[PDB]
Order: sequence, then structure tokens, then C-alpha cells
Amino acid sequence: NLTFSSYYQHTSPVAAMFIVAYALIFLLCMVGNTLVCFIVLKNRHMHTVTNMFILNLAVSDLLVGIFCMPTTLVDNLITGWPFDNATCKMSGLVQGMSVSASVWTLVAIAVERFRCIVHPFREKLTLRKALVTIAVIWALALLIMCPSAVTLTVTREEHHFMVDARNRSYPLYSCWEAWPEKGMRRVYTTVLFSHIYLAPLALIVVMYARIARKLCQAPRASRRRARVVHMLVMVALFFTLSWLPLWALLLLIDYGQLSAPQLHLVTVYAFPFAHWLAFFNSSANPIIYGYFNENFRR
Amino acid sequence: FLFQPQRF
Amino acid sequence: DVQLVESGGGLVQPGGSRKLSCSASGFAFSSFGMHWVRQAPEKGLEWVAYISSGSGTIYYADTVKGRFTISRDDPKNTLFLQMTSLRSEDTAMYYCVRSIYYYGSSPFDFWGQGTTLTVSSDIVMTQATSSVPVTPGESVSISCRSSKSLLHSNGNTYLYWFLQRPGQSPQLLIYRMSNLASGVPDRFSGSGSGTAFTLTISRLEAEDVGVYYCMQHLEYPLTFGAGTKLELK
Amino acid sequence: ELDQLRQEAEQLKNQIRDARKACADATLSQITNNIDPVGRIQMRTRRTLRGHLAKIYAMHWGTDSRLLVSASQDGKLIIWDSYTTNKVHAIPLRSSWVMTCAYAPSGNYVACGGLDNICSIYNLKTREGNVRVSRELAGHTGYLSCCRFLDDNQIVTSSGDTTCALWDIETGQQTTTFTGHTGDVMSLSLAPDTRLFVSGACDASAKLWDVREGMCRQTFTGHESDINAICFFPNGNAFATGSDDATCRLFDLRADQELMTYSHDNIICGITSVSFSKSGRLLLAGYDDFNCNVWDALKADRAGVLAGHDNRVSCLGVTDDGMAVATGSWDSFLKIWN
Amino acid sequence: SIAQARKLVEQLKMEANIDRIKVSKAAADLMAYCEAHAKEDPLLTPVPASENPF
Amino acid sequence: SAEDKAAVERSKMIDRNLREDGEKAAREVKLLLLGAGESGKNTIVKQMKTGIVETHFTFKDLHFKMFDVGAQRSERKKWIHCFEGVTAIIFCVALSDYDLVLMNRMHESMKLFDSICNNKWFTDTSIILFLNKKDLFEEKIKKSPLTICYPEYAGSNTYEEAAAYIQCQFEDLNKRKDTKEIYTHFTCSTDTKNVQFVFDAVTDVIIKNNLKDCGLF
Repeated sequence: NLTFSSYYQHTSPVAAMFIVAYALIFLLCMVGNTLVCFIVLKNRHMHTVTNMFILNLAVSDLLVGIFCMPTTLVDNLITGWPFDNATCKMSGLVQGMSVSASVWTLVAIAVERFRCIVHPFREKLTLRKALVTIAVIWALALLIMCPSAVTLTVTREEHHFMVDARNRSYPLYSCWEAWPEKGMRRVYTTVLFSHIYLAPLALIVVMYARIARKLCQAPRASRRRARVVHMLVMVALFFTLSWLPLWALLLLIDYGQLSAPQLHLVTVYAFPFAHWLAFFNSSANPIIYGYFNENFRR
Repeated sequence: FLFQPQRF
Repeated sequence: DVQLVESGGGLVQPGGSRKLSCSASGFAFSSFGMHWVRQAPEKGLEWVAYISSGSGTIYYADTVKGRFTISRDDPKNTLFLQMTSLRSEDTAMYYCVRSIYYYGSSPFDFWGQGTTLTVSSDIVMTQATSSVPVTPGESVSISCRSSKSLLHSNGNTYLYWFLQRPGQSPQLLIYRMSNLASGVPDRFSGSGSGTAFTLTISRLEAEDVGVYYCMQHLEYPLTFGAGTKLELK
Repeated sequence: ELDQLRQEAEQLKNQIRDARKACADATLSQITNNIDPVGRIQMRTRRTLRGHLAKIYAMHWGTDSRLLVSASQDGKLIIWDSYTTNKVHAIPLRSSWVMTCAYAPSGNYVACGGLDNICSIYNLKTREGNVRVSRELAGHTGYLSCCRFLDDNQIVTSSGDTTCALWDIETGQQTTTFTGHTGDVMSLSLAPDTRLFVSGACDASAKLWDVREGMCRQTFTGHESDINAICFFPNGNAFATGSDDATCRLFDLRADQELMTYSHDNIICGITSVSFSKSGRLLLAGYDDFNCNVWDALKADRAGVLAGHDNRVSCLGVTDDGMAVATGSWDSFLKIWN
Repeated sequence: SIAQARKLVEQLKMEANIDRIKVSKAAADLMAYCEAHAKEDPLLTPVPASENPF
Repeated sequence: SAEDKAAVERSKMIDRNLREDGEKAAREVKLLLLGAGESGKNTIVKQMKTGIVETHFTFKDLHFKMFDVGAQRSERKKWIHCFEGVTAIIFCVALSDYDLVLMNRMHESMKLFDSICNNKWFTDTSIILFLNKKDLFEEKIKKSPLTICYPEYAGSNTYEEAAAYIQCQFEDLNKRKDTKEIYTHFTCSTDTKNVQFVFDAVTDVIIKNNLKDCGLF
């Protein structure tokens, strides 16, 4: 029994609209990150802790924009994984550490902001502590993402082939998790879920609620703190709503056990939208942090 | 066909 | 004004312990480093220990490395030294010395008085001559030799001259070659060169009788000389 | 009664102007146009001192071309070693408002002063081992702006009450006072032979003073605003002045008129500090555009630009051997150029 | 008042009788003091065996 | 050589002491006090507690430093650079000088306020105004009319109206209504509430600067 599949997962106009949308997203991320980085690096008067945090965030964003988008784009253009084992491993590790770096940097920015605002009496954060915390963040991300980059394997499908309009058959490959024990593939992904999404979001949300409580008791200033609260809550909601669907669908795959047609319908059309939203968050974060900072506009 | 991409 | 007085001594049996204390009176103790210098009953001077300002680096001698402890306390302006095990070679006279280090300072300026103790590779300084007849009114020169050159790449040399009057503590004459000290007449002049050093005095007086010593401050194990006398018939 | 005094003063001024106009046959540029230019000059930082944590206002070079003294508004005075970038002394101050400093030629004393209307003399080489205050000079009603050491026992000062003074150190009594200014005196420079000194004030004028006698000898004008700095030529027969009108002027002591004007359209900010170089070929000035400039003393053409600061450059000095140039500014950093 | 006029005439009458010399003499005399081992700052004249190793 | 190492150790000790002293001194709050001739400055100095006069006082664990430069009598521009980083300026104006003339004193006070407020050095520094002499103000308002100082003025002769007019007239010389803002408070005799107002202004300025420095807006 041999199964034959089409080369492209969608038709011409679907590919057209995805390609133009993703090209627009790429150019937007490029221009925004170049502007923010040039502004930050050119001026020596902006040597503070928050500024170097923002520089780290921008560097992470440009890495994501230059790496994550094209590989997934071609992956959604071709039914297979048209790379070897080496690049599958390295790209997996790179995008994993990039996502973890973004999330952890947001958490650290939040905690420094809370320390500055709620309790300004204590000493300001030094540069050495900033370096130690950024190093710890990057190192812990790499350590927690390495095992997935080590275990995964690439395998050939003997009983499956793909036929194009030219009537030629290519071998089909796909890299996945061939873990020796099939049971704990789920436990690993739940560890990743409890490392990136649950605890960071919980801590940010409760502590920003604390900040809003602190400045809640405090005609001009009314609009002032109204806009302050508006922007804080909008940033938090943006992160949460952007990152919910991917994790929801992943856990649904890992435990939900959808039927064959449900599995097909989630595996053709929902995932490109989820990945687009995930990348949109990262490509739009510099716009939020630059257009809403008056000093950087100069 | 078992398309499931790298989960990030 | 400046006064260092040491206490603590007597008779100690072999295998016993003892401690010596040094007291200071008003010379900005916290900004001065201190040393220890021991003089055998026959003759000769030797170095024992050293503690830096701020209680940082500590150096010991190669002979008493494991049995001596040197310590200080900036409050109360007091210095300490501890003796664990005593051999028969430890009977000598002990002095306390102050020294400071910046660009143009003069180390080894003020010495103590003394405290008696009875128990019942390295740079070599020769100072071959032992005694020279002298008469007032004519110049007399003393010479000494060192193993290696004492001319660092900085452009400066490290050789010190000391004088010990009979029944008195040593005092400084030249801290670095061709550089006079304070409180001494202008007739003294080192004017050495290269590896062999010399010291010349132009005229003599009744207060110039004593034993002269040489010292080096390049490698921290500090070696004194032999000593030359001026009998002055 | 006062009207005829006024008209007599006007007539005297007109007569002196007419007389001085009779010795301007040839401009200096008419003759210094044939010799070769100095050319482009490039200098780079060779050391950087990073101890201060506030605004820096003054500095002075020691007589051995190896030690420095700097003053800043954190209440500290630091003695540097330029060769190894070390710190020799850290002298505290009673008043944190300091605008001048000096180094004795013998290397035994250091002086400072400012808005407290007192000049303080410190003894460096003491037998206790710490820097100690020796004498506090008082008797000025304005505010100190400069102080220089004539010898080990005499010191001259300039104040904002339109007077300058010379006084002893062993006895804290004024010896001679120089009067005749209208605005605040800002800076003074001592002659190499140490018999005369000149000062520049806020009333757009510069005056020469005789130390031994006690009265003025000459008066120079030509600026349209205040004068901030003034130096002395190595010859001793000239001096240069800086002003807030973005120009520098040279003077000659046997003609009694200005000779050279250094200015450009691009520069619009004022001049804070001026200093010369050995053999009288380089003129270094500080500006408000975070930059320092080097000029030829014989032609107004520019030769180079020193650009390494992030705020206003306030002080500038040149060593006696003429091998280094040091600059301090408002960014709490001192730099040495070679 | 009277003091200003007296000072003006004293310091601008005798000084008007002083001699005049050109700037050329002093300029040339102190220019002959450079372009040799006496002066260092113009261009890069000295050998790299300088006080500051950089 | 060993001597160079000892010199390096000494330099490092000096640097550590300097850094500790700077960190300790980077917490106190500084304010500059200025007035216009005859004014109740000394009354305020007594209430809370040569050239520059420095006064030190504390109030719930915050250290305040006051600088008085009244006895200078020189060109203010030349020595005004030294007060760039001050937290606030305390300005005192005599409210009872609206009748006495010498060219009214009130015009001189408002000229001084105009000079200080729009100075290029003080662009973000808040100004605390002090209407000092008001104990006998109402007496001379009900005995003499306000029209002598301000003939254009027209209104009732109650103390409320005159006080409001003088306050809104002084606050009307501010050019920047967004970068900086002005506090105003009427000084009472034998009153110990001045320190509380100074504290409130200082804390508001501290929160203002802290929020502006790093985060939002």
C-alpha cells in the first residue's frame, strides 16, 4: 500500500495571500528593529538598565524575524521537511531559545519596572546585576531547550511518496520525536508548557495587578494614569492572547486525541494562522515599545 | 503527511 | 610626636609560646604598612614578617613561615605578633618599622626601640669590608656588592642605607640610591652605579660613629648586609 | 563741573586712539603668508582617569610633568599620576563649590578656592602622613575665580568684586590690591619671569599689573562681550584671550593693539579655556560644542580638532616639557592626549 | 572722577612715548625654537620611545 | 616591583572609599532658597530649623540641604551654572509690599520670578512659591485699595479675591505648563506646617522624576 500526496499543501491563490502577508510582516519587522536598534546604539545618553533590556529585546526580535519566518513558510509551502537532520536540529534549538529569551526578557523587564515603581526607596539596579540576570536567562533557556534538540530524529517514509504534475516521485521525510518511551512525550511538552506560559504569565499578571493597586489609590492626572493603566493592560493582554492558541492546539494534540478528519483539519489550516499570530506578536512588540516612548521618537 | 511541524 | 613602643618579653622555655605587642602614637596608623626586623646578639640584621595597610597581602620569611603570625587592628592602634614554637636561634632583639608606598615616598623612615627575647634563590649582599680607620676632616667611602643588577625597567634602583649608633636604634640615610632623607646633613651622598654601590661622606664628627648597613627592596625576601665599623681613633 | 572732566576724558581717549592708529602700517597677515603651513594635526587619547563622579571645573599641571591636581563639585580634590593612572591623595573639602585650583612649583602645597570667598592652602609633604590645612585666607567680598603661586610664600588671587590681590602665606594679611576694573575678573596668567601678571574681566577688557609697584601699566580692548580665559606666551611679550563672542585675540606688549582674530562661521558658541604650546606654534582652546580646537599662532587657519567628550570642556593644560595635553570636562572624565 | 582722568593720562601718555617693535621679530625668534627636538606636539615628530607607550 | 604593587593597592583603596562616599551622598535632596530684598526668609529658616550659607535638617529619615546665596551681589549669570541639578527652588515674595514703593517692590519680585522661571538651566525644576507676609495683609486690603498696584484690576475688596488675584497673576508668568508646574502656599506666622508642604512637594517631584526616567510616557 503506497500513498501519494501533492507537493503543495494549498492552491495558487492561498499561497499568494500567505506569501504577500508574510512578506509584509518580514519587511515591517526589519524596518522597526533597524530603527529601534540604530536609535539605541547611536546615542550614548541612553545607557540605562531599561535601555539595554530593550536592546536585548530588539536583538531577539530581529533574530526571530530573520530565522523563524522563512523556514515555517517553506514548511507550509511543501508537504515535507526539505532539509537534513542537522538543520532540523539547529533550527529547532535556535527558535526554542529565541522564544524562551523573549518571554524571560519580558518577565525581567516587568520585575525591574515593579521594583522601580512600587518601592523606589531601595537602591537602583546596578549594571553587574543586569549582566548576571541576562546571562542566567540565556543560559537557562539553552539548558532547558537542549534535550529536545538532541532527541529528535529524521526518518524516511517507505510507504509514502509525493507526485507532482510532472509525474515524478520524491522520497518523503519528516523530523519528529522518536522518544524511546512513548508515554512521556506528553510529559516533556507539559514541562515546556509549565516553563514558558503558565508561571511567567501568572507572575506578570498578579504583580501588575499589584502595581495597578498601588497607583489606583493615588483632570490632567486622571487621563495620565488612565493611559498608563490602558497601556500596561493592553501589553499584558497582547502577550496572553497571542500566545494562547499555539499552546492550546499543542496540548489538544498531545492529549485530546482528535479523530482523523479533525486531525486533518487542524493540521492543514489552523497552524499557519497560529504561527502567524505568534510571529506578529514579536514583530509588533518593537512598535509598541518605540511609538509609545517619546524619547526614542527623537 | 504527518505534517506536525517543529512545535515553535 | 611619633613614638612606637614595644612590650612583652622575658624567659621562654623551648616549645612554649609568647606574644609581642607594639603601640603607636599619632602618625596616621591606618595608612602605614609595618614590618619586623630581628637583630642577633652578636651582629647582623634580618627580616621576619610584613603586613600591608588595609590587612591585605601578608608575606613571611622562608625560615619562620609556619610558626609566626602577624596581625593588626586599626582601632586602638596596636600591632601583634604570635610565637608558637621557639628554637635556640630565635634569641635576638626585635624592632618595629613603618613604611608607606606612593610615587615619591620614603619607605623605612621610623624605627622602634626594642624588646628582648631569650629562649635558653635569594639575593646575596656581601659588604666584604668590616672595619676601616677614620679621622675627622677627610672623606671616607664604603662599598658593597650585590648579586644581580638592582636597576628595574622603571628607571630607578632599590638600595637602602642605614646607620646604627652604639646603644641606639637604626635610622635612615638614603632610601633609594642618590636620594637624601629628612633630618640628615647634606654631606652624605650615595652616588653608586650599576651593580656595585658606594656611600661617601665628606666630613666626620663625633656623632658619625656606628655600624653601617645595606638593604635591598626588589624581591620581597629582604636580605641585609654584614656591617662595617668606623672606629675613629 | 563734571561736564568738563567728561569732555577731557573724551579728548584723551580720542588722542590716544589717534596716536595708536599711527603704528598700524602693516598687518601681520601681510607678512606671514609665504611660509609653509603646519598641516593637519591628529591626536588620540592615551590615558583616561575615571575617578570623579560629578562636574569638573579646574585642573593644573605639576612642575615635574608627571603629577596632576583636579577639582570637582563632589567636594574632593584628587592628585593623579599620569604615567600609571594611579591615585596618590584624595583631599576632602569643606565647601563643595570649587572653581579654581593650583599646584606649587616646589611641589609641596596645593591651593583651592571658590564661592566660599576663602583660599585654602594645603600641606602635602607632612611628617604625620596626611594632607592638612595650613592657612585660610579671607578678606574678599566677591567670589574667587583664579589663584596662582608666585613663590612658596606668596600667592595672587582674582575675585568677582572687580579687584585682584597679592598676599603672604605665613601671615594671612593682604599686601597689595589692584583696582581699576568694572566687571568681574575671571582669569589671570603669570609671566615666566614672574614680575608682571595680566588679568581679564567681564567688562571686555584686559589689564597689565606690576607686582612690585602696585598700579596698572596698560589696558587693552577689542572684545564685544565678557572675557573667560587668558594665557601667556612663552616669550613673555604676548598674551591671548578668549571670550563669549566666539573669537580669540592675540596681543603684543610693544604695540598695544590686537593683531590676530581667530573665528569661523561654523563656531557660534563661546570659549571657556585657552592655553599655549611650547615654541609658540599651537593655540589650544575649549568650546561649548563639546570640542577642543587647535590653531596656528601665526595664521588663523585651523589645524585639527579634538573630539572625545560628551559635555562642555571646562579646563585645559599643557605640560612644561610640552609632551602631553590634558583636558577635563563636565562628564567627570579627564583625558591625556599625545 | 579726577582719579580716573589722572590714571588715564598717566598710563596713556608715558605709554604713548614707549617704542614700537614688530611682531615679526618675536614670531620668527620663537619659531626658530621649534621643528627640532625642542618641540613635540606638531604632527608626530618624536620617536615611539615616548613617555606614554600608546 | 613590590612598591608599584603597594601603590596599586593604595589607589584601589582610595577608589573604594570614593565610590562609597559618592553612593552615600547620592541620596540627599538639595534645594536653593532665593528672595527679593525684604522678605521673611529668616522666618522660614527658623520655622524648619561670607558667601554660601548651608543649613542641614532631616524629617522622617530624609536629608535636606538648603543653600542661601542672598549675600552675593554679583552677576547671577556667571555663578548660576553651579545649581543645575537642584531638586527644587524655594521663592519667597512679600505680599505686603503692594503699597510700599521705592518702581513698586511687587514689580521687582515678579521680574525676578520671570528671570528665574524661564532660565535655560531651570527647564525641568519645579518652583515652590511662598506668599510670606499675609498676617497684616487683610488690614491694608480693607484700609487701602488694590488698585494702586494694579489699576487694571476690578473686583471686590475681600481678602479671598485679592489672594486669588495675586496667585493667578504670579502663576501666569509660567511659559511651560507641561514640563514644569508651580506650587503655592500662604505662609502663616508661628506655623510649623511649612515642612509638611515642602515634603509633599519633594515627594511629588521624586515620583514625577522616577516615573519619567525609565518607564512609561
